[PDB]
Amino acid sequence: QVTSSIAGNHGIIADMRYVGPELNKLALATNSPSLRIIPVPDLLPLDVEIYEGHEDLLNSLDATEDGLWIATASKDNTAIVWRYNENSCKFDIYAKYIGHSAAVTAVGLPNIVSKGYPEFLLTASNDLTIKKWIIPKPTASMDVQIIKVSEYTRHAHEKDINALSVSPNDSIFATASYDKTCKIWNLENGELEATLANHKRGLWDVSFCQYDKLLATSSGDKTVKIWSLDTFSVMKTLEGHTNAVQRCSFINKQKQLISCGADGLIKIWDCSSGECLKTLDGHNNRLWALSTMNDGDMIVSADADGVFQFWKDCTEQEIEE
Amino acid sequence: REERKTIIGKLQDYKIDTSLLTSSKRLGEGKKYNWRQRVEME
Amino acid sequence: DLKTSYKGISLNPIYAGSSAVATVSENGKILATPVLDEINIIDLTPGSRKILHKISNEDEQEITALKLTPDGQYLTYVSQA
Amino acid sequence: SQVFGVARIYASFNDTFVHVTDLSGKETIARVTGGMKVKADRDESSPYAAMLAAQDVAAKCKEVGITAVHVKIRATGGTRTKTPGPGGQAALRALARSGLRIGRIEDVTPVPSDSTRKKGGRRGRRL
Amino acid sequence: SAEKHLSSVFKFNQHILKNPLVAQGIVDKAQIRPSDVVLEVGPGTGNLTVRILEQAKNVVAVEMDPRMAAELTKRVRGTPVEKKLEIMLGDFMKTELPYFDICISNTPYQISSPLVFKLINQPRPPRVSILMFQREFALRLLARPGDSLYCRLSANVQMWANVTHIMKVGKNNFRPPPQVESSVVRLEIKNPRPQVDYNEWDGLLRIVFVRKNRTISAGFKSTTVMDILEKNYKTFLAMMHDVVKEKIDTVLKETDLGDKRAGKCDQNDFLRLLYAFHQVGIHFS
Amino acid sequence: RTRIVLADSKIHILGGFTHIRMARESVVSLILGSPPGKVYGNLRTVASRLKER
Amino acid sequence: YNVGKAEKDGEIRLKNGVAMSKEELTREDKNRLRRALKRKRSKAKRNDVVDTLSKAKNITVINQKGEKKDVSGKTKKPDSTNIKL
Amino acid sequence: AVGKNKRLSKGKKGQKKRVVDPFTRKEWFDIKAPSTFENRNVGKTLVNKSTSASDALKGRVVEVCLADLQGSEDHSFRKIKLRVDEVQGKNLLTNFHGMDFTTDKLRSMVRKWQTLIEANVTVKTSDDYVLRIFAIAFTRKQANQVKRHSYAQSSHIRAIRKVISEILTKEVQGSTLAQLTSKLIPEVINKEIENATKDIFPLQNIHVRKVKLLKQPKFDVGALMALHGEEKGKKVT
RNA sequence: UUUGGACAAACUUGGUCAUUUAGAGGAACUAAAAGGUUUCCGUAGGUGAACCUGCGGAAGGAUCAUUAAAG
Repeated sequence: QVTSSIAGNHGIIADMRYVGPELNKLALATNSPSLRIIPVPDLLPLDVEIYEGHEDLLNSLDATEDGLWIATASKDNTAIVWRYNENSCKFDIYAKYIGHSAAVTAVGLPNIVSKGYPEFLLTASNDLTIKKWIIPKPTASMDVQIIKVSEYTRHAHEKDINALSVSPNDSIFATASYDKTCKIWNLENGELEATLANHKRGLWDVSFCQYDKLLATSSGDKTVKIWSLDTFSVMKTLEGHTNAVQRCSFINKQKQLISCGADGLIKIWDCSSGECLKTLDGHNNRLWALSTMNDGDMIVSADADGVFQFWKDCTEQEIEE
Repeated sequence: REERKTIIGKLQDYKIDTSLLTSSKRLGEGKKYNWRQRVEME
Repeated sequence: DLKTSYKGISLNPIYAGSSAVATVSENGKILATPVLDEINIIDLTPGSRKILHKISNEDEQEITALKLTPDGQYLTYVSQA
Repeated sequence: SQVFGVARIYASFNDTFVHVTDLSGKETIARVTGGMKVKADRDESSPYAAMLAAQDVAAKCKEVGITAVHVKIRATGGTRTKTPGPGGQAALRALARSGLRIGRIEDVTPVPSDSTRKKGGRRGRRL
Repeated sequence: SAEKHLSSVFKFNQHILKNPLVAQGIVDKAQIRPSDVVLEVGPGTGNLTVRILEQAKNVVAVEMDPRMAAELTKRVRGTPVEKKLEIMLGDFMKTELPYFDICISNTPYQISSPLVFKLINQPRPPRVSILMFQREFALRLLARPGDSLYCRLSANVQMWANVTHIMKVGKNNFRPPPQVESSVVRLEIKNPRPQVDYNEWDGLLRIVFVRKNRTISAGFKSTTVMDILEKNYKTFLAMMHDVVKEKIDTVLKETDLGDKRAGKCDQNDFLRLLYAFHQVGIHFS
Repeated sequence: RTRIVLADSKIHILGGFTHIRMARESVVSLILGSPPGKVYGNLRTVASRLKER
Repeated sequence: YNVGKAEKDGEIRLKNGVAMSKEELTREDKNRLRRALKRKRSKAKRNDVVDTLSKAKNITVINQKGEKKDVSGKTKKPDSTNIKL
Repeated sequence: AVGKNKRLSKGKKGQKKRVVDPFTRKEWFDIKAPSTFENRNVGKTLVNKSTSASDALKGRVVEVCLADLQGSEDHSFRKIKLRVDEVQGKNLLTNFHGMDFTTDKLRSMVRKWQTLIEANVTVKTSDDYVLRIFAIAFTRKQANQVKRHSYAQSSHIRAIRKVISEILTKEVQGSTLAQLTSKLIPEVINKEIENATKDIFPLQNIHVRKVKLLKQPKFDVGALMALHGEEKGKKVT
């Protein structure tokens, strides 16, 4: 058995999530079946926690806000839910979901946990279907529970589904596909609430606004557009990226949005006025992962070469100076 | 013309939407929502 | 209030883009990893891991092989040149 | 003491491929193109892209153990031009400079005894 | 700055006719009332936009080259017609047009044929429009059924509206004189417009006039069009491809127009054919 | 700023990569049927650009 | 050597050889110095088009999205309550 | 184009990580040539190591120059393809398949002001090797000729073609494939064509342009050990 | 599946507190050191046609260099 592991590199990371009871770990969805998790550096973090449960590369990743539950989407057509084991201080495989014809592209976990565990698992795959998988209640046997039946299965898009986002109240979820359209489905039933089709290229990412009824969608047309759920129309169209925008996330509640693109430039944008407040340039390759903490007070972006940039909001500090 | 009007009149009996119809162009081809804002308050 | 100012802290990969095997001192304290045409000499002291030296040839020629002496005082490497 | 390879170069109008394989050709040793080595599409067919690609292949060729290669240059052929362009010539130069011994050089362009109609049409093409 | 923004949207990088008599005839054909309002396009020097300012309540002009528009402004600045005149930047196709009672404009020949169908499509279209077109394309538009110049485009416009040609404009009047021959035409949108679906008619229009001369029946037996009709029939059923072809054969036989050449038959012969495809359940679009 | 050997229907152009390319379009334009005089005018334009740069 | 303009932006260096730093200047002194320049300045083809588009009010530009905006780059635009209230 | 300004493509989304060098698992395999050829060493090749290795080896065609195999520049323009068929301890073995020439030579042979005669025959060897031969010849001018061209009558072309065809079938039928190669190397067959057609018309540049093997015994194991001129293992301890 | 008792999500509604926030006004302060295109014939088409396109034919369209190498 191995005392400790040192990771020279982490390849290309599709998505990243803050994990752990203290949210001091960083789970990585690299181009490898193993689930790599690293502690947040002090602000060199060579140590990495490698969990091997999948047979193929991890397409996407989702985690609960509490950080004790992780859902991994893989290219082997299966999704795995991992639970944190406080006794061993490591995550263990909780359940496996196999009923997918093709690779699972995106995975969604509840934004709210009331029973102490996530109760459903939203998944999207290249088979062009969305499946809501119920999660078992905790069992002391600690043997992995394999589920092959989903609550509902709905055909979603004609092209590959790129991203999946869950609303704060877990009432609706939005799926981003390369088909130039985003569709919002009722979480309880999977019924199509509305279809958002204004971008000219495939939508790489879709993000629910965590506080009020807004959506941010990123396309290959170098644009981001803010949508209002109540009207299901575009409030603001965001322009200025030289290359395709791959990630889009809200920070500072409603006030601002952050976007990462294939141009490697992270741009801080103003939702209300649509004027670019700041540009952060710390990478030399495309950015596939962008995670935020504390309403964007902490931002981490992973480069395709394997470089992480750990950004910290300090407007108050600069103002103090 | 009166023949034209009658034929047009009969068409509306068989009238449908065109969203699902394949275009002839292809012939050439062959808690509350704001609950988190409340966790902030409390 | 608006969140605009930010400072990025970089986490580059120590060991990548090379077929050369990483070399370590006999005591296990000094670890030299060849990355592309650059070498990252990193100490393995628990609680104080740091990059002791960084060597960049700038010739754009990749390190064919790398070797660190068991005592760790000298580091020797060969490039494609 | 001299292991031979086959450096197959395909010099197209818009790109150059440098492919080195065994004598048989079933197994590839290293394949590098202009698109590997340039930032702009317009320069994929540039000689500069070709020399960079050849150097990368020559380095990889050495790593395997092959020290000499047989050059089989070719163009797109078919209903199009039959002579390799400057990109293929530049790649051949780089291989010689790389130090890999060149065994034999042959042009293997696909030359049709008879061919179908070309893309241009009656009035011509390549304005 | 405002100047930098204007440069980005347009870089600021067309030959016009000089004979006034044709322009006077163009104005006469429109017969614009003072109550009536007109939309202007590609006004150019503004020798034409001032004429419409003379005879119309209000004028809004859209120009392709921003510089050419700006000098038009300078011409009208400090004039009684200054208030009435308005200018626009960017092509008319691209943005919603203000409602206008007549279309008078120097339509570019590239967008002239596209221009007309936008007028036909646009609700509350002008009762009369006077435009200058290339002679050949103008002859297509007025081409009668079965004409050598007749075309599927000419069929659509003729059904939707009746169009008559005013006069043929010589090249020498144009400066510089172009090799092409120009002409002037008047089109009035039929009121009330026939309430036939646009897509359905265009569907029949496209299938039967792939070849204007080839028989009406021969158009449908084409493998691809039969295939397109097949999917649409499946969708109609939702609301066996040899069978639809057999069904297509029956409607062609009943119409008795299948053997005849498509150009020879008139518009209503196609309309009867259209209904037969609705009776059988095969819907085009 | 190149050389051209016109061996029957066989054309060879010698020079730098950009220079040999520039010659090809002028030769090809002649093949497609452009009159020599009009072609000669374009040669003067590019030649001035060559001297400027 | 000859005295020229101020190297630092918030400073005024006259040809007299006197350097005037804006922060220490009093407001009354700042006013007259501003007026002093104004007398100095007063006595002392695409762009001309572009300014012409700026001057006239009845001008509007279309972007690539189809939106209707003024020359300056801002989107160009009664309420029964507001007029009576 | 790897530049940043390049627009993104769909395939860049999901890409496997490089974690195995293929050449770690490859195993080199040495190739040998028949005893008909002086230089039996004709290089070396590689395959993935057996999980077998042999199946990929069998049928693997490689082409090498005669000058390399015979150590003489006189044969610089001739090609012979090697499909491996029997394997022993990293060694690959063959007994004849086929032949061809270089493009530059063939273009060097075609010239203006002369007639070209190309004859093709489908014929089997005594060992049941069904093969197709292509022979090419060119008319030449006599020493004292004053005419520019040496064009021959169509009757001469047909007559010469008949003579070439008769000889090609005669040599192939009355010989083994291994013997047939022993004829190809010295070009004795080409000299035979000159003299049979000497009476009909003076010719130059007679060659067998190409040889194809249509239906097959193989480039094969059966006669291989005899043509190429078993081994106990070693105790593991 | 039924009765009653508490827990209690979520929904509608009039109020009450805190937060931003859209036009029109009124009234203060501060800052503002620049100078592209050959000419046609026959046939067939055209919906980003100031013209284009498919097939076959013509010159009534500007020939440099090398050239016996079975020498």
